[PDB]
Amino acid sequence: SLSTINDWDDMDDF
Amino acid sequence: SMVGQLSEGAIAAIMQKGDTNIKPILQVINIRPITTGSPPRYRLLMSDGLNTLSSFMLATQLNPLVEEEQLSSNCVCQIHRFIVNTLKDGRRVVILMELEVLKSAEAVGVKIGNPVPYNEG
Repeated sequence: SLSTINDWDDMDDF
Repeated sequence: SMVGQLSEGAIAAIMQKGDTNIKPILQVINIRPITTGSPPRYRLLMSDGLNTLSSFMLATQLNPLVEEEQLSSNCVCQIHRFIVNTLKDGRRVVILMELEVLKSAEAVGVKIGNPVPYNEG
């Protein structure tokens, strides 16, 4: 999915 | 033909070669806000006339182009700066940082040609 902003960036995601 | 206005092949080049030096001319097919919950973020379905690809996000600095309806579905634009990032699972995303609207949506009026979804796996 790319439908939420978190989907676009894994390394900022904890 | 109308597709003579678009950079045929640029989508595969963006996703496969990743050379950020090209300045491809692409058509916006659709624009959708991304769930944010804050500054809104916009996802774009783009076409080079051969392929469509929905893995484009506008840099937030370009949000006024969408919100003031200067960048809208069917318009033709030239990408002047973009970056490609690769996610943990291998998917690639494109952030559009600078672009120029060459022809407004109203002046183009329709999806150009018959582009098919890009095969990324």
